[PDB]
Amino acid sequence: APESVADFERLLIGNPNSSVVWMNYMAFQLQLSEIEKARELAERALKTINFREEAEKLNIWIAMLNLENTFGTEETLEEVFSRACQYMDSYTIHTKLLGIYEISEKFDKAAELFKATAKKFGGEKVSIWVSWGDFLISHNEEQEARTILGNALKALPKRNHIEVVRKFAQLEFAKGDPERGRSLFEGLVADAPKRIDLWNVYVDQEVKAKDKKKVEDLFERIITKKITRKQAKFFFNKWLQFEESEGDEKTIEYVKAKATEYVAS
Amino acid sequence: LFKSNIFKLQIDELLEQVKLKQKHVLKVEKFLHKLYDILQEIPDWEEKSLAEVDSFFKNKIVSVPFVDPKPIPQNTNYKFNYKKPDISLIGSFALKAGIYQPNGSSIDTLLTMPKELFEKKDFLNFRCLHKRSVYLAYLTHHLLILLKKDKLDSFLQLEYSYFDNDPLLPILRISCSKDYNFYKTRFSINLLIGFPYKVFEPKKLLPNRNCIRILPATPLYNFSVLSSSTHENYLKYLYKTKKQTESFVEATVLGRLWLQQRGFSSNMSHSGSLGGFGTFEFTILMAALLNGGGINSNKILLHGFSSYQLFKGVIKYLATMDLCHDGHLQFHSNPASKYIDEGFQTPTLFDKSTKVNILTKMTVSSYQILKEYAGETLRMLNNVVQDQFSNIFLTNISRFDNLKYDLCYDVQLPLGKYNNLETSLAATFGSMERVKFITLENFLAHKITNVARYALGDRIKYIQIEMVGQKSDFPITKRKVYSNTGGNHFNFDFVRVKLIVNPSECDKLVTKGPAHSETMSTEAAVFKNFWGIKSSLRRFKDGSITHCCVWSTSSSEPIISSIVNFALQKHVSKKAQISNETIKKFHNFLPLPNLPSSAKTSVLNLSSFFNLKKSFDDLYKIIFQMKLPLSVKSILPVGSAFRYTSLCQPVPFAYSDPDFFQDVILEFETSPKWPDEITSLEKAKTAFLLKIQEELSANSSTYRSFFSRDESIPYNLEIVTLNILTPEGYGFKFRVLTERDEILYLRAIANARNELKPELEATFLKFTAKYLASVRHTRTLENISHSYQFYSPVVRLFKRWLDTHLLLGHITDELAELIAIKPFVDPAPYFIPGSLENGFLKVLKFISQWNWKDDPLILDLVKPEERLTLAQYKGIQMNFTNLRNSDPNGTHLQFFVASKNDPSGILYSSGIPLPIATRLTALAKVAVNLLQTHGLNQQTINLLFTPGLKDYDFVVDLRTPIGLKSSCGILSAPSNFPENLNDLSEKMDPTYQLVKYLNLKYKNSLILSSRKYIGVNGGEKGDKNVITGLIKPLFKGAHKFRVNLDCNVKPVDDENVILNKEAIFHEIAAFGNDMVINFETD
RNA sequence: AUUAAUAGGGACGGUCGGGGGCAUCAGUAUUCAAUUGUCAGAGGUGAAAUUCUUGGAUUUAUUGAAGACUAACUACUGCGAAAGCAUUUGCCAAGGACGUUUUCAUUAAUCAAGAACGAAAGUUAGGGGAUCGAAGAUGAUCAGAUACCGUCGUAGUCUUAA
Repeated sequence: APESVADFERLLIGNPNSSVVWMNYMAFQLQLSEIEKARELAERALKTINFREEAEKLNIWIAMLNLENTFGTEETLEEVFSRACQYMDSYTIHTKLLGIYEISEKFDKAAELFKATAKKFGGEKVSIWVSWGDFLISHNEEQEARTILGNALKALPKRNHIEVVRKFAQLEFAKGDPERGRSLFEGLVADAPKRIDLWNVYVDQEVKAKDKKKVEDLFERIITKKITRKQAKFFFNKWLQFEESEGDEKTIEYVKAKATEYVAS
Repeated sequence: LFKSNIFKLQIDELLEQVKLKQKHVLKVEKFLHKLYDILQEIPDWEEKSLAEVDSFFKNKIVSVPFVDPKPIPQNTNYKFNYKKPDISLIGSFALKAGIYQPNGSSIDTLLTMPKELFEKKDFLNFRCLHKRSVYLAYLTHHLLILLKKDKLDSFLQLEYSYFDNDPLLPILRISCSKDYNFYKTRFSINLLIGFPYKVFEPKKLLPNRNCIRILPATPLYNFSVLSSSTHENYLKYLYKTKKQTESFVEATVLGRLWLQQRGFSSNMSHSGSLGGFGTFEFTILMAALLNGGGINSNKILLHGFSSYQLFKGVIKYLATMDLCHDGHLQFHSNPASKYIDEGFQTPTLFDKSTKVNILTKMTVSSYQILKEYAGETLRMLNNVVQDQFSNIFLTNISRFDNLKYDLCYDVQLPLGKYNNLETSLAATFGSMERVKFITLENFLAHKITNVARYALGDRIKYIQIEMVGQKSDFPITKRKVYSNTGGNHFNFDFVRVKLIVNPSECDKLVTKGPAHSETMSTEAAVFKNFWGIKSSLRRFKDGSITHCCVWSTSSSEPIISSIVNFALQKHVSKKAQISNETIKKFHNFLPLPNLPSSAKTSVLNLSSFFNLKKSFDDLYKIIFQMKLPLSVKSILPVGSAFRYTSLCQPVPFAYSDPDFFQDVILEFETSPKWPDEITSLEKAKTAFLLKIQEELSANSSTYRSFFSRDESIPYNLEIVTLNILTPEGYGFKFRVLTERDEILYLRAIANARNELKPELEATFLKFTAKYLASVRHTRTLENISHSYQFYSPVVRLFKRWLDTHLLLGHITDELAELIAIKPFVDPAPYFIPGSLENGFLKVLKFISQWNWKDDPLILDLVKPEERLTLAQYKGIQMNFTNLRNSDPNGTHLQFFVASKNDPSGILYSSGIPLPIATRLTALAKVAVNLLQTHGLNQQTINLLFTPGLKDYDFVVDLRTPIGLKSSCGILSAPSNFPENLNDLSEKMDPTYQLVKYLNLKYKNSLILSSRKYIGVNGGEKGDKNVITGLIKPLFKGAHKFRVNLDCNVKPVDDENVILNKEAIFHEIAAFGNDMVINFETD
């Protein structure tokens, strides 16, 4: 491997757009207890790489920040932050910083990183709200994610309402309160019972919680909703799929009798 | 890239300094060919029991070096024999790591034992170790017959030894005394015997498993058992690790260079010393660093990296990755290294394939002591300004016990014989206590280190109990290391306790403990037993309750000086007496201040100095808000009492000390209406201080008032100093300052011609250091002493050691304080200064090798981790090389003492004569050389304050009318002033102004130096002094007819004039006729 | 060396713009929450209805949190390739007009093909849902990846009026 001062520098003449060499060089420079040659390396790879490569350029600011996460300073990681906020996007380095502070064991600044990015990218983007949702319920703060989710309904337009309120449900069904996640599915299906895009993602997740009492109840009532033939026969195919996995073939037997009689009209 | 390449040129040349030639290794390996041939004819005898072994060797020359416990026939069932062993190479010469050293080294020629001669039960009851102690004397019995037959024994000798200073494996040593002649190479051949690789069970020979069943965990006994098998496989790792790294041996050479500087090597440290991890473990750690090192086996050091990367990263891993109380290191020789984050209360470097601890040789006392130097040495690889290659290895750090440590005491261990230890020590020493620590040199070594651990605790930085007089050698015709030294039967003469103390807790009186409760808690059980009647119930300031002990404060010793005698009295030895007689008389050379609890004031007690700062603040409190025509904006003193630089501690009503009035520099509002004349400048500012005196005379009758002119400014005779003495007894010399002071000085330089420009520039430096740069140094004087208050205990006494030798009359106190503050900001390669004995001995060695021509002084006024940058400190280097153009030998510019505020170097050290500076270094050369040659004793300790005053054409002995030691505030007092304040100066030093006129008139022919502090430097009366004076070199030859020779000379002919000493002796005699007592004329 | 298209690039310096990207600070106006005084109405309408209301609707005032924009000044005002564009100030790069006995001498004009900027827009229920396929369920990947690798399949993709 490249393990010398002359080794990784020679590869820069052959590979100018490769920040992966400087990603191992900063691991090779600061391993010798002198990170000033590693802070020089992330500064050098910015002016050596091609400007058309955005995968290594944004990662270069993510490299000097993650090096700053354990081995940096207070205002040095922030002066590199507002330099990446001018040369690149703001919240995408902050959603990288929210994942970095999730690993950095600084929950207080990550609480500040969730709020300071909520002023910029809370009103227009529905993306980081679920990122605050998964981080809250993993720390067992279930009502805290539910508090700003109503703020996330007051954050963006009516198009992001069906997107974000669905995203809180599967985040809670994974690691939070799935009864209020299914109540979000009970809310999104009572908001629009003619839109099967919320009930099917519920029926995929209710049959991912493996409750045949919960899944087949939402399966039996969806066929009696405003659904066509393709949402009648293929939703029965999800019913025969769920009855196969459980262990009672009686419900697998009459599921073909419930769908074929409903088409007999 | 300049931190590596300038280090690599300092690494590649330094490895060439110790360059071992191929000629020395030639006859050393050819003598091994005479060793391998003669051992190849060493035959095997028959198998015999333990009883037959003592029958054959008691009448023979060879004797078995049996370790404790020796074998007994009532417990010996197996047999013993000698065999033809498989000899091999291991160590430095097998990895090509050897180099030229003057003291010499040992060549580890390993002899592997035969596997069939050891049973399956060889690991327990010391069975295989009974084979190794018998076969090593047997192989020495066969080789001495073979080496005598080859007639090489005339300069070759055989004796007993131990491998790595561990007594559990008896071994022989071969050397050369003054074809096979290796006496020119000075390499010794260590005939080491090791066992076969895992001939016993390595899983059963781990640290937690025991091999003395009669069990408790035997970590050290299994360390000598299991590592006897790893001599071949671990060496095979470093054989191939040398081929994968181009600078494995070069960085382990710098690792061998750095570890030898602080006393770390392959010598054992459990026996009461410092060591256990040296060149053997660092090259092993360089194999673990070049094969991973992360917490999940990630990389720590590179394979293709050079010596600049492998040397710094491993010691930083020795500093930042803990191995003693927080974690442990893993290794595998048979696959990466992955550091274990669980500790075992000692150093534990895990060999996962060999089941032995590679850091087992170092105890807890020697583990953390190397880490404080590791972070110190790794910080030197982090600095981007100073050169750090000489600071690592080329500066010996292990010379004196008073140098690298704060205090070392001689506690004699008259413990006697082993069976009489039931009445010698308070400890119960049996067979089970001697299971893992079987050697008696190790048993009290960690016990007294643990008994001192409850005694000092956080008051020090480490613990080092040193076994002075303990060797490792024995005769092969003798049993082991036996001696009748010190009245005892131990493997030492005595023991010495060494530690580097932290000054914020080293003299604490309230010995803190755990909290009290309803029942005696387990944490409170140990502290109550350790103190007993000394433990009592004492509450806190905020309301907390805990069991604590109050200690006794003294002006000659710290609080730990009693506890080192206390904790050694109870549980170490009832007859042992610990005493530190070096730092006891060292504190007696300082002035004893006349205040309450003066003998009860420790060296850290600085309450008397800050109490004088309260009165001056109360003095400035009446000054600052007062209404005058010109308002005040600056009220600050630049005196030596507020900067802790006064030789006398500030006592009230003290009129006789020269540092009584702390100097004051004050400033008014910005004013263009100040006059632009020098005589009119001090005529106006004294008028605003006249109304300020008129405001102090009107409604401030508690403070007194008097005026005096300060003649310390050359060519300025219009200045006036305001002397205000408060009601408590502290006086200040108040002088104003404006923007017209440096205006009149710089206009005096440019307007004057090329003739008189120099003296008005030096008198401008008299106005610079007293008015312009006065408060700038006074701000950083009190500031950076908060990191090391021992500088204030040393630099007040380092001038007191300088004032006793007639040096105060030519140098200022600021350049004397910055000399003793060089080992505070730059203490390399020693520890942090923490005592007056440590501070004075650091200044004694540093001022010895202080060559004033080649290297100047640039000390950073920065606290512990404000300093000048790399571009700024190089600008300070530009002041040296340009001034040395017309002053190359230090005759016109000797002491270049510079800092961040004054990089000119000549702030307080310009205008001084070079010949007194030559004796200032000579008194630093002879005083430090006397410490290492004749030892350090109180005959020599007070001798540094004893000047002989030789090389003198003039030596004047005098005695004053009133002895003024008690009047200066020195308790061998001051209570009130007189009714008229003019009579207060009648008890001052009369030789201060008598010698002030001496250098004034006769400067061109006489070199006048004298003492300014006659109260402490007078002895009993506090009024005695002596002045050493030498004639100039230019006025030592005949000087022709001129007018401006400025020499008190006589007629020698009709053409030449010479300074006749007859009128020259009487001229200083007719002035001081009342003080005329004695005068030496040569 | 035939001239330096009162063609053109390029260069200097004085200007200027609601130009755009980023940042700065300032401004009123709105919602929601904490909460006091008090209610027979409050909102809406041509008249009503509807809506919340001794659950204090409603008015005033205060604090917190969040989102939008620069009224009067302010206009046939300039600018931006067009689309578009208004607090104070900057950074970076772009631009109308300017003068050179500044530099080059046609480097210059229209653009198929082919590419870059970019004005509006995603709501109700009916059918179809063959294909695709977000939502999600998924086996691998990297240290880590809700992405790139493989699949089923919901809304939709096709159409019907508001």
